[PDB]
Amino acid sequence: SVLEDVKMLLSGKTDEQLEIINRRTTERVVSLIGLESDNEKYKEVIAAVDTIIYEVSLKRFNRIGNEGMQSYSQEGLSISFPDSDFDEYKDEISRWRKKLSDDQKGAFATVFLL
Amino acid sequence: SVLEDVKMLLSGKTDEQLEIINRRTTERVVSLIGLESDNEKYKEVIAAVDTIIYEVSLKRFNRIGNEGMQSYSQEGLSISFPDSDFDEYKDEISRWRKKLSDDQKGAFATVFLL
Amino acid sequence: SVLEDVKMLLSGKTDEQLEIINRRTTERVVSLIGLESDNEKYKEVIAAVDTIIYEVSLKRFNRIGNEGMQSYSQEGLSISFPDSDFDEYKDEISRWRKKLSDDQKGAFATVFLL
Amino acid sequence: SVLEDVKMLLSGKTDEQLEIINRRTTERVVSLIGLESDNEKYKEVIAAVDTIIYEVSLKRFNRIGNEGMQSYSQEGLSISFPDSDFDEYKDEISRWRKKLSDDQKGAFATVFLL
Amino acid sequence: SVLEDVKMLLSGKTDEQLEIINRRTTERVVSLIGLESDNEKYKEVIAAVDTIIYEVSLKRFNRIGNEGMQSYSQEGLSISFPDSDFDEYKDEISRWRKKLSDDQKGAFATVFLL
Amino acid sequence: SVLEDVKMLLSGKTDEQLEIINRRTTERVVSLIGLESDNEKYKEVIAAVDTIIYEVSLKRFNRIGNEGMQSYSQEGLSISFPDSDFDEYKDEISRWRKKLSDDQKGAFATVFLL
Amino acid sequence: SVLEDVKMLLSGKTDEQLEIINRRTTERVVSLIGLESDNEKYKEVIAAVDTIIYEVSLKRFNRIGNEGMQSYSQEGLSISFPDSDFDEYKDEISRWRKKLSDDQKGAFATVFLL
Amino acid sequence: SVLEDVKMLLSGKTDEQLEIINRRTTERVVSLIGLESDNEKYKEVIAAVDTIIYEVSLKRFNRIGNEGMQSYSQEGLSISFPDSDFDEYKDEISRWRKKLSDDQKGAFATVFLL
Amino acid sequence: SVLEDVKMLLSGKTDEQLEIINRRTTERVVSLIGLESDNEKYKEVIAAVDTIIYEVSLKRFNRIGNEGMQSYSQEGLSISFPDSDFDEYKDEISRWRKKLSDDQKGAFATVFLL
Amino acid sequence: SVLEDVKMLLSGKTDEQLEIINRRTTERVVSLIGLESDNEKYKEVIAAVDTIIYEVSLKRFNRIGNEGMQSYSQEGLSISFPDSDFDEYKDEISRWRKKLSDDQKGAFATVFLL
Amino acid sequence: SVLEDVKMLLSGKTDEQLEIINRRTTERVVSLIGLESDNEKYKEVIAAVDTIIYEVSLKRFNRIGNEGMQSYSQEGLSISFPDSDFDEYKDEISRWRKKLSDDQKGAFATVFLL
Amino acid sequence: SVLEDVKMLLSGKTDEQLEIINRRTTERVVSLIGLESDNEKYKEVIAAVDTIIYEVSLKRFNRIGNEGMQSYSQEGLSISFPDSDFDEYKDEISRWRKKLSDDQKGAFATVFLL
Amino acid sequence: MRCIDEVTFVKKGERHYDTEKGEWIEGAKTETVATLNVTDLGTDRSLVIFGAITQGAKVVRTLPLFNVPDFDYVIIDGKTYEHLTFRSPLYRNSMIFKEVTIED
Amino acid sequence: MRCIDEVTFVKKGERHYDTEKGEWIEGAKTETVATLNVTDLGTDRSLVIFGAITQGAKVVRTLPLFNVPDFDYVIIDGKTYEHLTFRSPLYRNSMIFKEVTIED
Amino acid sequence: MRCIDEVTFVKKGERHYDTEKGEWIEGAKTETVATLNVTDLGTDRSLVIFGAITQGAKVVRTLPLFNVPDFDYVIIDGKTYEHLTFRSPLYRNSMIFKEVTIED
Amino acid sequence: MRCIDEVTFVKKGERHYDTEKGEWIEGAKTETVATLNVTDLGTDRSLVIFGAITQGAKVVRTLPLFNVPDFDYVIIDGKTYEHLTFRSPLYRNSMIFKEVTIED
Amino acid sequence: MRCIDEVTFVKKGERHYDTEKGEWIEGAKTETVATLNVTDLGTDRSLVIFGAITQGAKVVRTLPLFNVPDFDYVIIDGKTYEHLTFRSPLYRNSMIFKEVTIED
Amino acid sequence: MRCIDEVTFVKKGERHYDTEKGEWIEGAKTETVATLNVTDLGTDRSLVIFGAITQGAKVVRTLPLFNVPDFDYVIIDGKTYEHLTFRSPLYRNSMIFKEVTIED
Repeated sequence: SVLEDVKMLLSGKTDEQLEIINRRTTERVVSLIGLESDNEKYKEVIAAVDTIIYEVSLKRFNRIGNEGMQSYSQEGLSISFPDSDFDEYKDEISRWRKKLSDDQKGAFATVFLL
Repeated sequence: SVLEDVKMLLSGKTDEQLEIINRRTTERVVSLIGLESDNEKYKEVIAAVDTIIYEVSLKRFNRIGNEGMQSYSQEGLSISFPDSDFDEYKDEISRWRKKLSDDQKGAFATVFLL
Repeated sequence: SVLEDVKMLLSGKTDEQLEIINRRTTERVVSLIGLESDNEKYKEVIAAVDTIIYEVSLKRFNRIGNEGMQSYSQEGLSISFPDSDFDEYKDEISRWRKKLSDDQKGAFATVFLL
Repeated sequence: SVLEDVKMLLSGKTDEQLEIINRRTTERVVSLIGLESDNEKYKEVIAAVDTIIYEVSLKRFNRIGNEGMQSYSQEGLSISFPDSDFDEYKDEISRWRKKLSDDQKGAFATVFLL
Repeated sequence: SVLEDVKMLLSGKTDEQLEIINRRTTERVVSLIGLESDNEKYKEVIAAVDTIIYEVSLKRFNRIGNEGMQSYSQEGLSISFPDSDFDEYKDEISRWRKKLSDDQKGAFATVFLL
Repeated sequence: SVLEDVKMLLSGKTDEQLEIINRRTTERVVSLIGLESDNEKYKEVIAAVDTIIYEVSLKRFNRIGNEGMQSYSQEGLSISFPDSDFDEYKDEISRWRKKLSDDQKGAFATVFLL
Repeated sequence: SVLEDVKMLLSGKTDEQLEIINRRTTERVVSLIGLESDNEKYKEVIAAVDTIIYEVSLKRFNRIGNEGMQSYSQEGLSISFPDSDFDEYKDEISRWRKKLSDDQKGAFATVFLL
Repeated sequence: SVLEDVKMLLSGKTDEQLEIINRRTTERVVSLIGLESDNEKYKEVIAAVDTIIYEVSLKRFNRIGNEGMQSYSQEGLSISFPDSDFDEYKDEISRWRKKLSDDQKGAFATVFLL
Repeated sequence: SVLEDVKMLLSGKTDEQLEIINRRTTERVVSLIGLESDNEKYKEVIAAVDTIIYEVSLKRFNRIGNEGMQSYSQEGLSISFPDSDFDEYKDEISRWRKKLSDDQKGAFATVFLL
Repeated sequence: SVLEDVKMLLSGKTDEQLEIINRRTTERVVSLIGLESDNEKYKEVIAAVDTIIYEVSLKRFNRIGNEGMQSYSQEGLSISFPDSDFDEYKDEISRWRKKLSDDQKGAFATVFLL
Repeated sequence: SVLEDVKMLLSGKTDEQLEIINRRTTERVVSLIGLESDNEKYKEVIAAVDTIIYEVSLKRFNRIGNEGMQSYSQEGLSISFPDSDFDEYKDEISRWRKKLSDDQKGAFATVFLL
Repeated sequence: SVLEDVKMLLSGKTDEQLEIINRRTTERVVSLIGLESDNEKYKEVIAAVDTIIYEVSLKRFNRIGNEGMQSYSQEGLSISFPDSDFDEYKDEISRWRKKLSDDQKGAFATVFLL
Repeated sequence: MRCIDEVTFVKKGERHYDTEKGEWIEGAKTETVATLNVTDLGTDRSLVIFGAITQGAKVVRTLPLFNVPDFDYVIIDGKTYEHLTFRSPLYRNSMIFKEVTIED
Repeated sequence: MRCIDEVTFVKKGERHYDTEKGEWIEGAKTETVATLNVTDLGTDRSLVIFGAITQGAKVVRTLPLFNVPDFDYVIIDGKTYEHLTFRSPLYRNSMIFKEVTIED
Repeated sequence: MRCIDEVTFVKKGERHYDTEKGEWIEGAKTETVATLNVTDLGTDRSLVIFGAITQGAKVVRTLPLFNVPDFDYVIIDGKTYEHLTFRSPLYRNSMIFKEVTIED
Repeated sequence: MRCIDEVTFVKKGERHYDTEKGEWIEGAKTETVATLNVTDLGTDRSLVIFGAITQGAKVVRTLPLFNVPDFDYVIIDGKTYEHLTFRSPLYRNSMIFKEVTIED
Repeated sequence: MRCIDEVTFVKKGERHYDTEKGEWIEGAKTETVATLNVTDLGTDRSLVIFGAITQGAKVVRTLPLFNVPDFDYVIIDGKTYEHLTFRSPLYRNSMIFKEVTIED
Repeated sequence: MRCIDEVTFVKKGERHYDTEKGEWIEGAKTETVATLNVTDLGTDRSLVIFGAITQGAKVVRTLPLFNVPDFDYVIIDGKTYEHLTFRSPLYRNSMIFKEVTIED
């Protein structure tokens, strides 16, 4: 669940932290584009968007200890952060969402005749 | 029950703080999307929003003892915080709200013919 | 009354301060959403919005000694504050107000035929 | 008796200052919402706005000796203030004013057919 | 007259300064709302707006030595001031002016049929 | 007669400076509202604007030796000034000008049928 | 001519500088409002606008050595200046210009029928 | 396979880092313009975009260990980064996407007659 | 003849500099308002604009050696300059231009019937 | 290929770096203006736009070590960079693109009659 | 030619630099207003605009060593520069261009009937 | 020929640098206005734009080793640069462009009747 | 400003030396209490010949219409301080105190 | 702020001197653990008569509703530190520590 | 600026030594009053061999068209000061005074 | 950040004194190489009793997921340096090195 | 900048010592006048063994196309100064002078 | 940057002592010229036992693709300077020079 994952991130080793980061990032990226497990092309779609997963995983791993902060400072260190992680992937996310809505017969941007 | 929760959060050890943060974040996320207790598919909706609870709990652990503060400084340690934790999660909350309003026969964005 | 509560906040113990903060925050949150004591679902509605009460209580407790101040500075300390406490709860307050107006037959956003 | 009130506020002890602040804040809050001494339910309206008096009194105790100042500095102690104390309470004042105007047969936001 | 009051404010005691401040503030507030001495409710109207007089008197008394200055700096002191004293009393002044124009048959916001 | 007035203002003692400031402020306030020497009720209009002259004289005593200067600094003393002394009194000047134009048969804001 | 006046301002005594300042300021103020020597009310008009002449003369005399500068700085001195001297006299200048155009049968804001 | 890739990037030697950067940049550039695996002229499209991959790889080598960071400071070394690497290449990506959508019978910017 | 004028201005004594400044300012002011050498009343127009030449010469003496510079600093002496000397004189130049265009049968703001 | 070019830029001699920079800049500039190798005027067009290639090559060579950085700071060094290299060549690129689209019968800004 | 002038400005004497500056400024000012050598009033027009030439020559002479620089700093010196030299001569240039186009039968702002 | 040109510019003596700057500036100025080598009056057009080449060469000599940089700092020497050298010359380039397009029968700003 | 801390001002009586016994003879003490604003500057370690000691400093600020009684040392929370600086800008008071030890 | 590091406070027992043996006699030690926030100030080199030594410093910060137990020295990550400054601004605590050597 | 405080300038007479009696003999004093602007810098504690002393400093500022008379020391509010710095920027005057003790 | 420069860490063997011969005897050296980021601080002139000397300093910076081996001195570009400061902020490392001469 | 103050540059003649009389013999002085810009840095009070003295400083600035004649000391407003610093940035001159006493 | 000033680098020959005569024997000098950027820092007065002297400092800056030849002192406008600091940030060079006197 979430309790042990949070505890491991607060105190743990590199391998466990990276595994948790990868799993959660994959879950989030799957959630964004509206992929459902009933699709028969699940694995191909998962492999198609691997670049976003890898880049967001790297970004998240570089922010260990500075979650939910716009700034940080000490005696000899200073960091600043942008507004959000998924700001530069808008076009690809929109294209994938439209294509998946078309393929799975969804409700996103579809004209219905009653 | 706010008194003992606040006291344990501010002065307790790590595990109690994590448990309290988990419960409060779960309640807040349930409240945001307008879930209702009598819904038949309560467990599925609870399990679907696990990642949001994950990330918000991670942020709220760092924001401990600093609530409603734009900045903080104590002997060379300067921090800055954004406006709110749930700013990034906007489209997801909107989509979940629409889906739950449709499922529970709500008045959100629905045309009624009297 | 008011004088005793103010005197206790200026000079008092943790338990008394937290009790006063909880009571006053509950009163304010009840006042905002327009809840009336004549409603037959008073306790359920009170328990429904407990998260907002808890969060505002924590925020207000963290500001003991910095009421009505945007900024505070000293030798080894610096704090900044936002405009208001209830800025991030706009949507939930609006939804609760609309639903309670519907339930109690109020005058908020209702069309009257004369 | 503005002279005596100012002298006691600026040079008196704590209890006199607190009671003067209570009285003046009550007077101002009664003035803002347009209450009248001839109203039948004076006591209920006085008791309904208790929380506003509480919070404004807390703010005004901190703003003692500093009225009409944006900033202040005295050997490393820097303070900043907002434009006005009653900025946050806008919608509540508007609603109370409308209710009292309806109750007392006033000219505020009422259609007259001559 | 004017010269004696100015001289006393430049050099004088606390009681004389406070008396002059109170008298002049009362005159200014009477002038703003358009009250005329011919009204038969002069004393009641004077007593109705005492809070504004008291607060403006306190504001003027706190500005002894900083008249007509936006900022002031020294070795161990720094002050900043807002644009005007009567900025936060606009609504009450407008309401009182409208009511007095109605009562005394003035020319403010009144439709005349020739 | 500007030469001796300026010399006495810049190098004279306090009483002469106050007298000169009083006379010049009276002249300026008479000029602003368009008062005429032929008006029958000269004394009443002079006595009605006493408070404005009082306040402007108080400001102009502080603004001595610094005319037309936004800022000033001399050995640790920093001062800032607003744009003009008569910025606060705008509505009062407008109302007085309209009243005097009506009384003296002027061309300000009147309709002429040729 | 101009050469002698400029030389006297660069190097001269107080009386000569003030005389030149007064003469030039009077000429400029006469030029602004469009007064012509053929008018039979020349002296009355000259005496009417004496306040502006006195104030501009004082402003000009306070700027000896800082003509055409927005700033100045040394070891222990700092001055800032506004955009123009005649910025706060716009309304009076406009009123006088319109009145003189009416009286002398000028061309400013006059409808001509050919 | 993110785990070992990230570990090798963060702690490996230069050649492995360059190889990983090359592969990941190639995948990202293929993803951006919406290229498809079934396209007959895969090799030509891959060879046509060599310069973009070259430049982005050069940028990403410098941005190593600093992902999603606006600023960085460590013992006198200050660096600032832009929003995204692919901001400069906008028109080229648009033109390539239109060309590929035309070639692969896509839905991007086409008119369908049903 | 620019060479010797520049050399005398930059290295000559005071009187030569003043004479050169006078001549050049006179030429510039003549050029601005579009005066012509053929006009019969040349002397009157020359004598009418004496004050402008006065003030501009005063400004240009201070702006010696610093032409086209927004700022200047040399061991604690910091100066700032406006955009141009003739910014204040706008309406006067416009009125003089219109009058001279009317007098000399010019094309400025004149309606021609072909 | 890409890998050896990047390796040589990271570590190499001046001649190799300049050769790689020249070749890649030529490729980029050819790509921007839409030149096809099938044109019979390939060499003349290549020689026509040599100035842009030379200047961009110089700009790229001056940025060895500061790729993808807006700013860089050190002990005794500070640099800032603009948004993009090709910002000032927009008009020439547009003209060349239009001319080449006309000559090669392209699809850019051409009206088609079906 | 150009090379000799550039070399002389880089290293030379005052007289040569001033001669080159005067000649080039005259050429530029002649070019701006569209004067042609075929005009029979060439010398009169040249003498008419000598003031602009003198002022621009002085401005350009003062900038030896600061060409193409907005700011310059050093140990004990600081200079700032505006956008362009010919920004304050817009109206005169426009008037001269229009009049010369009228006189020489040019194409600037002229209606042609075909 | 970029290799040896860049090497000689960056490491050569003064005369070679000046000659290279002259040649490249001439080439760029010819490129900007759209001049063609086939034009009959090539020499006249080359000689007409001499001043622009002169000034741009002067600017580019100062901007040596600093291309595409907004700022620079090396032990107290701070320099700032504008966006581009050819910003001031806009109207002249436009006029020359139109003239050459008319002369050479171009498509720039010409109405075609098919 | 927020003024809730308590400050006591103490003034010592007249002193004279009794040469016969070799001891100092002192009078009574006058103490007056007040409520003002105090802030802390920190307790530092100093090394002296006999060992190590800790000493603290505090700042007291006061708005106008308050008159400071004549005093020798100040007692703030069971500790005695003695001033080092005294500034009076524009009808106000600001004082900097240091810690000393007073005979029982 | 993020508080995950562990800090142990140690208080020494009573001490008295035994003149016959010539050694100091001491009691037991009381240790209490807590979790707070710590940051590093860096390790410097100093040259002394007998050679060269290294000493480090650390800063400990604490939010309100935490009371500091009485202590003598602090053990952070297998090393013993002893404080040099103690500031208590507005119901908070901030301490600056420096390394010392303690007998086994 | 606001100038309301009182400043008196004092100049001492001629002095000569009398060898026979062994005392300095001097003339009368000339006092001139003026109204200027003064600000405080604070009273400090200083430790000297014989004990502890207090000294204060003040700054006097003056706008143009005022000429300062010749003087030796200045009496401000019943205390005598003697100048330490004198700056005259752009027809203005600014002086920094420091307290001394003058024989009755 | 861009890390391309070469850094070698050297650790010396055990040492013991030989009283009979009067010379120090030591073992072999262990060398480990790494690639990090280094910057210069300048070479200064210093005057000493015997003459004039040159000394330079450098700064080495390292991102997380890198562990520094145990070492005594560092060889950067054919010159030997020995550290003066060591700071470890937030799982990172920053060292300031200064030049020293080592026996052949 | 505004340049109206007057500055005089003085250069002394040749000097040689006469052993028989025991006095220095000097030549004539050459004086040249100019108009430049001067600002005041203030007069300070200093205590010396024999008593107390006052010394002032001034700054002289100069735009290009002005050549400074060779000089020893400068007379500004009936007082003699002698330079302490000389900076020449970008064809300009800036000097800092400080007061000395010259034999009649 | 604008580089027009001229700088000459001088390197001295081999030196050895002739103990019989008691004089130093030196070789020839090698001089190489270059054009770089130089700025002035000002000439200050220093007081020494034998009297007063003037000493100057200048800074030389250089862009990449320039290699500095080996040198001992630098001649800039008929005066000889010798460096005090040498920094090489990011393939660049910056030097600070001071004035010395060289035997004819």
